[PDB]
Amino acid sequence: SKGEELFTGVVPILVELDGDVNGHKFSVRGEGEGDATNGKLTLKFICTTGKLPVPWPTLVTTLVLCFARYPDHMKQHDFFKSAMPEGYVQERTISFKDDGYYKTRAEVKFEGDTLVNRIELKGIDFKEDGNILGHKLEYNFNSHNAYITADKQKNGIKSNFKIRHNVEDGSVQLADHYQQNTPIGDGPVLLPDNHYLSTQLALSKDPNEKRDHMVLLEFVTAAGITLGMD
Repeated sequence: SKGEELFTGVVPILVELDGDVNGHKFSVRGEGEGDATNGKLTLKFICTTGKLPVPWPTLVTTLVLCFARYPDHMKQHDFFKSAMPEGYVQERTISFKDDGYYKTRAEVKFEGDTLVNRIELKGIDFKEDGNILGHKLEYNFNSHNAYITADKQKNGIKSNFKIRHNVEDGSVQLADHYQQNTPIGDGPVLLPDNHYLSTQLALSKDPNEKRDHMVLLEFVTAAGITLGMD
């Protein structure tokens, strides 16, 4: 359980994603750093294939929970850091209500000194004039709490949560997330108790950037476990 020692300082991050939504292929590369002591993520993502065929906020959850800030009375429930440096596989099914769904498989692991998140995404059954392919979502992201439960029969964790995307007309697009995480190596991992992760986000643009891009600042903090007289 010596994986949390790798996140004591600032760790560079590399994010690479290859996507295909209704045949529209695209690639996204992101770079930055994570500060798990504060639960802070600072990243800049670039669509290297030109124009992103999906809204940037719909990829936020796909584009490194090992940088969450776990309180001292909850370090024994940090599965993500315990699986490092070998890392873990993160698979998700994101079903957009009245629209298509994403299928993602990611490998979050250490490659040298850089935390790397390499993802393969596939989107199926999307409407060409819907909120996704039609670019009808606002460029923002609300605060959310993601409940984490343990999966002993898979030696990992699972989680299901609903992301509420703001639509430009005033409505809300629901994105039902179903997540599974399993370690890559064979070492011991910490199987947590029931808790949740609190996440806040700020999206912005780089004024000196001409490519399609997203500047991201994110805070992730763990909670839900009563401290007590500890």
